Amino acid sequence: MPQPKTFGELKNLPLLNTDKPVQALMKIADELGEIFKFEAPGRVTRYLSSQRLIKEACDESRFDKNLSQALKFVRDFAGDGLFTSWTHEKNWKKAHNILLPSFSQQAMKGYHAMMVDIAVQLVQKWERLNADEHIEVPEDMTRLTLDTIGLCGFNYRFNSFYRDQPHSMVRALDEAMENKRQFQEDIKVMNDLVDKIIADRQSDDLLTHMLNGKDPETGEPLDDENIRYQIITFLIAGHETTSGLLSFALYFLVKNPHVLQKAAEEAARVLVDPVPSYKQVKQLKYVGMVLNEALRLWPTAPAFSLYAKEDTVLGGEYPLEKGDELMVLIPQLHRDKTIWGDDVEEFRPERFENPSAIPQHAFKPFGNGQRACPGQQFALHEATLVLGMMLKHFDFEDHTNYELDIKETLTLKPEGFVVKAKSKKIPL
Amino acid sequence: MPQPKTFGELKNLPLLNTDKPVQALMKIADELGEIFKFEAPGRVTRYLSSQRLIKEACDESRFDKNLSQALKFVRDFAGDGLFTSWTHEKNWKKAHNILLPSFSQQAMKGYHAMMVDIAVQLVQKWERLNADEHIEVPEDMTRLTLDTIGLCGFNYRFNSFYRDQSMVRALDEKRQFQEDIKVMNDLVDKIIADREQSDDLLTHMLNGKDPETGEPLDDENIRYQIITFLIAGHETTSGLLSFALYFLVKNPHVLQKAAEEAARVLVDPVPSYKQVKQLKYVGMVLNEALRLWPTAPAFSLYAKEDTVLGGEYPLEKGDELMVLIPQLHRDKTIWGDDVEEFRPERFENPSAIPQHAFKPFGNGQRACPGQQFALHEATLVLGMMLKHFDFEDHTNYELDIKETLTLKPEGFVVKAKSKKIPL
Amino acid sequence: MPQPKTFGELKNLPLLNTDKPVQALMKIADELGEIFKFEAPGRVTRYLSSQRLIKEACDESRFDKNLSQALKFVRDFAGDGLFTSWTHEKNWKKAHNILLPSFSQQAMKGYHAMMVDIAVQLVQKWERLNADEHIEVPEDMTRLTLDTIGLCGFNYRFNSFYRDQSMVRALDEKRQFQEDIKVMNDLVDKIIADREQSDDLLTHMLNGKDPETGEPLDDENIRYQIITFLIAGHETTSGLLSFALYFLVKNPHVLQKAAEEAARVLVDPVPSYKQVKQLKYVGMVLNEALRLWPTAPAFSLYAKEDTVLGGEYPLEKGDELMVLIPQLHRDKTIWGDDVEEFRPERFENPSAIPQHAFKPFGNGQRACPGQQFALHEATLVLGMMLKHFDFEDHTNYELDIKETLTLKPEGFVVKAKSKKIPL
Amino acid sequence: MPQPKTFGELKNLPLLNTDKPVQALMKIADELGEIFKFEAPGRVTRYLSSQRLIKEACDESRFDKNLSQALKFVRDFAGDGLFTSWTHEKNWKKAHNILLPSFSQQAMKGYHAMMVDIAVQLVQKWERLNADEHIEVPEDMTRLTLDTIGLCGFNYRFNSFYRDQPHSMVRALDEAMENKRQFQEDIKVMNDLVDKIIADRQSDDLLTHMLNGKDPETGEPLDDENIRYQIITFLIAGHETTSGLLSFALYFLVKNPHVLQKAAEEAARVLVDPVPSYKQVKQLKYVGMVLNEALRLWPTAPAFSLYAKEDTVLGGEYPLEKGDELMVLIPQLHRDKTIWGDDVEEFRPERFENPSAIPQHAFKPFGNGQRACPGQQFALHEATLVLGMMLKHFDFEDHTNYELDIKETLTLKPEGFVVKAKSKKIPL
Ligand code: HEM
Ligand code: HEM
Ligand code: HEM
Ligand code: HEM
Repeated sequence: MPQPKTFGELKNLPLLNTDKPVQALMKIADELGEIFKFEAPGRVTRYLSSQRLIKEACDESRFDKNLSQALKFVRDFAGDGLFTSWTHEKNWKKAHNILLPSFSQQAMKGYHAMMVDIAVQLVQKWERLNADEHIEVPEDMTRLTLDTIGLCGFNYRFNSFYRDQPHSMVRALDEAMENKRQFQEDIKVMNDLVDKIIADRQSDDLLTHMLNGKDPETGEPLDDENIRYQIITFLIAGHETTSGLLSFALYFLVKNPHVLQKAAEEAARVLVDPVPSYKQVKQLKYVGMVLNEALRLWPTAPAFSLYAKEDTVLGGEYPLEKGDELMVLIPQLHRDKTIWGDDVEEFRPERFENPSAIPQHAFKPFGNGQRACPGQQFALHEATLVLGMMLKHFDFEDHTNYELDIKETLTLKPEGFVVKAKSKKIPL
Repeated sequence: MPQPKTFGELKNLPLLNTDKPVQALMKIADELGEIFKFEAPGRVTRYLSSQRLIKEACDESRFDKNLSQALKFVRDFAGDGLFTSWTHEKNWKKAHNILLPSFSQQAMKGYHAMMVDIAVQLVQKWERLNADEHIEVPEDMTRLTLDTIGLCGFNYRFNSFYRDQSMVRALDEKRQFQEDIKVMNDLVDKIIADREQSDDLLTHMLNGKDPETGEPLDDENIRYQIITFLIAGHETTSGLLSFALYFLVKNPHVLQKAAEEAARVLVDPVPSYKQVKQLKYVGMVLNEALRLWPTAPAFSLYAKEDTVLGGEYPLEKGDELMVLIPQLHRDKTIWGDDVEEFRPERFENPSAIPQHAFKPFGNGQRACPGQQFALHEATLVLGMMLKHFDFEDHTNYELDIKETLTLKPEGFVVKAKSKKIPL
Repeated sequence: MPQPKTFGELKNLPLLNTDKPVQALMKIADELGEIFKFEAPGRVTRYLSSQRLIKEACDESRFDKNLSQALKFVRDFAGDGLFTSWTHEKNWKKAHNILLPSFSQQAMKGYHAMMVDIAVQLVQKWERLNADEHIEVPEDMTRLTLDTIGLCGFNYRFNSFYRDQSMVRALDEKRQFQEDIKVMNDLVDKIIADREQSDDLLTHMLNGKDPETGEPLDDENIRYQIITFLIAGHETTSGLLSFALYFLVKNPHVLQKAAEEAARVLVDPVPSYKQVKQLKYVGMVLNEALRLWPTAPAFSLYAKEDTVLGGEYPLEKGDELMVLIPQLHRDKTIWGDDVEEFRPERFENPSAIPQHAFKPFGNGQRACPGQQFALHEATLVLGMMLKHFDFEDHTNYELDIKETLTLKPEGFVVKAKSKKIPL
Repeated sequence: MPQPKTFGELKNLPLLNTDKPVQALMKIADELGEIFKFEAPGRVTRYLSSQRLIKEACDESRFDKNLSQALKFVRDFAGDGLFTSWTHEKNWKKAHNILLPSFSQQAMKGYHAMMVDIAVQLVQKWERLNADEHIEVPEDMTRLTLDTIGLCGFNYRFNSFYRDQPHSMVRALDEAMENKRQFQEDIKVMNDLVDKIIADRQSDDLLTHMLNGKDPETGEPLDDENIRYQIITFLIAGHETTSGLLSFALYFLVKNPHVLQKAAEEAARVLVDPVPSYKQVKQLKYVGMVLNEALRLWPTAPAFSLYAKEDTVLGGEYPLEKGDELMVLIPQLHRDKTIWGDDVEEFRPERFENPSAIPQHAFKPFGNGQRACPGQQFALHEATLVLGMMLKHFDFEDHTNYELDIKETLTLKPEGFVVKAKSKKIPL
């Protein structure tokens, strides 16, 4: 089995002593192919890149979600919330069942108004810029997605558009990625706030399903503690990933003017009213295609981890023992030439025009099976709404001829991406 | 709404009583513009010609595929195959899901060797001609496309190049009709039953389960699909290669540029898969031929709900539209004034073309699943043709377009002078 | 002439070496009465506190505006703008004539829509606060007044409500000083040049000719004026709204009467121009806040010729006076004994107030040209604030007045409970 | 173009068959707005009320002074004096140039002593009234302004304070506004007197500049005939208007006690000496403001007339032909809500505290351009002196709660206005 360069008894570990580890891993996958071994002192895992192998790995009878080293550390503040629990922990399935209805079409129609509230603040911010001011794209996308999950999820206003300096969580994430005292202080700040939000609470949100909801299976509700973990979890899982998507999407649009014009024409033809309706967002088919293609190239939660439930042979060549770990490297999956063609690096939303044409397990920016993203429709609805509005209301210019530079935390975002927006002066 | 001349109680119907109805309709569209009412007794439709209205018609939340009068009559032998089924029929979505990945640009790798088998038969036929002899172009292209689907579709050899000449008899229209259906069914069902693995669509159909329902196609629907492959993707592809060759002979600087690409790219005795992907200019030539004469030149839609077309024309749920593709492809606000000229360079960058402006393969989920297959076949064959011969428009052919459910240049003949490059 | 305590060769100067000089001076005025000599090395002035002497000081044939020590130092960045120019400078009278009609109560009709834009931003900020959260009052009023002049003054958006936080750095005082001046000039001169018509003061400046000289302002003086608008009429107006809100929370029957007017008058989702003109009681509240804490609390004068003040105090040509406005506004022979009470009803009829008794906007031709602007803005915003929220003095705030060249209640915080009335 | 009610072939003419025609016209302007057409048999004119249109009308390149019907008739006794001549008549410009110096600061300082002479007689008259006697305000103001122009202008004492019955001119004016024989007799009386005053004449007056003055332009003096017309003209133009102003001003003061007290305090603080000095009068800023505000509401020469010099379009909507007439209705101009605010009817001298705030052409109680009042500084100086003295020496009481009733001749005055004066016993 292929294996990248080693560092004495550190084995491969220093390979990840970089700002950009997922990107380093993508480059190792390009030289070594569909599978390689990665050793650190005291652990091994295998990185998977081809649809052929990833599809077997997605077989829930053979493999289950693993918590990677990263996630194990995140668990210090995310506890047994959905993202950082084991499938077999009682609280995974309980919360999974309680939370599914929170992502129901009925509920999505409920959130639409609050999504529009934050989307409007974003569009007003940009209308109000002076001539030759520019926009800090990920910084503004982050303000939006944080406010949106704050408001839709627990009726709480972060008021990000009213601030330069933010509301701890990002400092907790970086440490996981004196240090002890800070970390503890950060966990505490997150906890009191959230626990205070919980204690204090009649609203159209995720916190409500959690307060008034019983798991049909066990008949038990979530206790207040798992509730806070769930709240912490929405903010870590369902905000920066969405932010990155919108930033990558705008980037690809400004780099591909013909794609921009198709999406813009769609937004003008479809978004006929001063504010978008739920139904109008569902009509933005091409914008949806742009977002999927952005996700294909730069899936913003770019890896997930698995363990073998039993001894098993992968692909008919690589035997695994019970407990062995696998990592799915999503961006390499999404660049599998045998699936997508040889032009995998080009940005072509029309790959998704006829979606049944995409083979099973070839496109996985939202994970797999019962452990896949529950926030998928929410995130796509938000992103489609916001992008539609952006393209309806402004022309965009890549005034610096920005060079793609991708910052890695748990998630991916293009750092320093800036554009200028020229208002079409269409009333909001 | 504009409307062409009427015939008392027959309304507009006698206008379609002609050998060339799509061409009649293009001419009407020239006179009346982007939209006209067409009325017949019992029924009404609206013909659309501008990108401006057609782009709304292509909105899948507002419009869905309709089976035209012609398609309703093809359904007697094509059944609930993909071409002649309604989107809401359970078998549409099942066959769609099962069949669609096996038509990827990537799936062509498995069909490539078989396409080459027939393409080599075509080239040899032409090398073996004596000096005064000429090529009957659509007759030989139909030989090729038919054998190519037979072979790629179900590992069956029509052996059209060993022959001069019942399915075609059926497309015409009421008792011989029953017997025509009979031969196709006996033939196709025997094959299905006879069938062990091949590199064909039938293999994939038998081994195929729909992700949604978890069901396979039943043997009968599978029969309908094979019939449909031939009805849908042999004559259209044949027409395309024939139109393409016509335009090339009529535009010798264009022919010379395509022949140069062919010679520069097709360096091996037979073309590889990657080499075909590299015939950029030949691809542009084919797209331009499709712009001017899309070989399935119309498709029908119905309004899913009450809606308004272009801010002007109210339609009610169930109201019909016909997209007149050759007129759309002549829309001057999209293409510029020179719409009648053959200029492959319009496709220098295919992504420069506006959404819903170029639609020779129809629309959305009801678009042609065989698009990449047809283009891979046409590019390979046309590449080989340009590599191996020079062509002469020896009669100075006068374009005459015959209409069935598809379009082809009837009587188009050429001479080929072999360049003597071996296979 | 009475005179406060001296410090050897430093005379009275060390008395001003304090965070709160105007407040120090009020306290001195309490001890010494209507007039005192204030001496520093090299210079002398006389501080006036009674309406009886101030009314003679306001006689324009006998006294003219003087640039104080503080204003002489502001002139390094404010230049020959209106605030920091001598009356006899050609540019004073030119700018005065050009600018003054564009500040009519009537000219506010054109600024009204822009004032509402910022006022709506203020209200939304507050509606969007979570339940335990509080408002930093002078910080938010400064956000509002600054953005309002930016927008009404030069169609420029400071976007202060999208921010937490170099001009203010300059008012403080000698090398960073040069760079502070630099940013303001680059910024303002670019705008002037960039500039097509807007509803702003800059438009009027560019199109404006002085009736007397027939001249326009030059681009540089125009730069000085824009700078001056912000130095003169953002902090004073900010201080006013903040003091007004302080007094309202400290006097809940007064707040309730103002809130009742607001609710009765502001019947539409946003206020119209006429409706603001109709907030009589809110206007009275603002005037009473200005009586107690006039936010530009002093102005300086010099004797145009030898003259005698109040039959007692000979002054020579060029001798200086300072009008201590908060003391004048506490003159018991004009106002009665209750001068420390907040009573808007003193302004039931503003014309009942004796000439030169109430002077928060200075005097004669050198008075504040932005008076109606400031009051229109303050009345509109305070009307909206009272319409949309109840206010709670949640810390039982202890008035602490910070002094720059203007006065504001530092650290003043409140909670707002939304009344849930839509915009 | 709006037009008030008609009377058959009399058109609008009977509208002016009233004692109070300017006031009738003001009420028509309130219903019809900034411009209306007024037809009489054989003539048309357009009445103007808004600052917007009046400012164009004041453009001397487009419009020149017209003699209205009234002025044409007055011309029967005022001849080609300044007030009733055409701009292009040789004698207008000649006399205009000769007379300008007669209104020079140097000359105004000259007149001050004679103004004080008559002002003193006015104040003595009132000191000498018995308890509970009252004052006939316009009758006394008229006695003052006639004596003042008599004495300052041509060293002639009308001695109005020594009489009940007056010194013909008013009978000549009324007729213009057996009849023939009287009119002729009146013209004659005015003429002999004046011509006698001229023949008979070493003095500090207007008659002197006229006798010893040459027009710098033509080098010609005024002949004795135009001199008499000029003398007649000072008495018709610069006496009743000034009288009306002082009467309106006192009226507004007694109706607005807070304004009275401000003006009175100013008069006591400023007029420190037994008789006012020239410089002290110039210091009466608030009294000046009171007079301007009186003039704003009730301009005592309330209309002037113009003709279009060439075809021209007024305001971009009303085309005019050469010779077309306009009337400026000054009191309506002065009530233009778009200029002054909605409280235009209130008496607020502080409108004038910061005079540069008044827009161009919004305030025109002294006419326009080269045809504006030359007696403006004289009239304001006189009125300011007299009002200051009145407010210095007496308290005033509106003992009858007088109801405003405005008599119209060429000019406006409040008829029957009476007050009681209580002496402050301050030595004169
Ligand atoms: C485009 C934006 C998003 C992307 C690309 C994304 C991607 C993913 C992926 C790949 C996983 C699987 C992780 C693993 O296997 O270890 C996941 C899980 C999860 N995500 Fe999302 N996500 C997005 C938005 C959201 C949003 C908006 C929410 C909340 C509303 C959310 C909440 C969650 C939760 C709770 C889990 C854990 C699910 C479970 O195991 O029960 N995500 N996400
Ligand atoms: C140049 C060649 C071709 C052209 C111009 C063409 C054109 C089209 C058009 C316009 C439609 C939409 C019809 C409608 O909306 O009613 C369609 C559908 C279809 N075509 Fe093609 N076609 C071509 C080649 C092929 C080939 C090679 C195959 C199969 C091997 C094929 C199979 C089909 C099928 C099954 C449908 C129905 C799809 C569905 O509705 O699910 N076609 N074609
Ligand atoms: C409540 C708010 C305000 C207060 C209390 C205030 C107070 C004053 C005072 C006391 C002066 C006279 C200074 C002196 O004699 O040295 C003055 C002058 C001035 N103010 Fe205001 N002001 C206010 C608002 C404004 C606004 C909104 C503007 C402009 C938009 C403005 C522009 C000016 C200017 C340019 C001068 C100098 C005028 C000259 O001398 O020609 N002020 N102000
Ligand atoms: C407040 C009192 C006065 C008012 C309101 C007043 C008003 C006016 C007005 C409006 C005109 C222009 C008439 C027109 O355009 O047809 C005028 C002209 C004239 N006035 Fe005055 N006036 C006053 C006092 C005086 C006095 C005191 C004198 C003499 C000393 C005087 C002498 C004249 C003369 C000679 C003209 C004609 C000027 C010319 O066209 O050359 N007026 N007056």
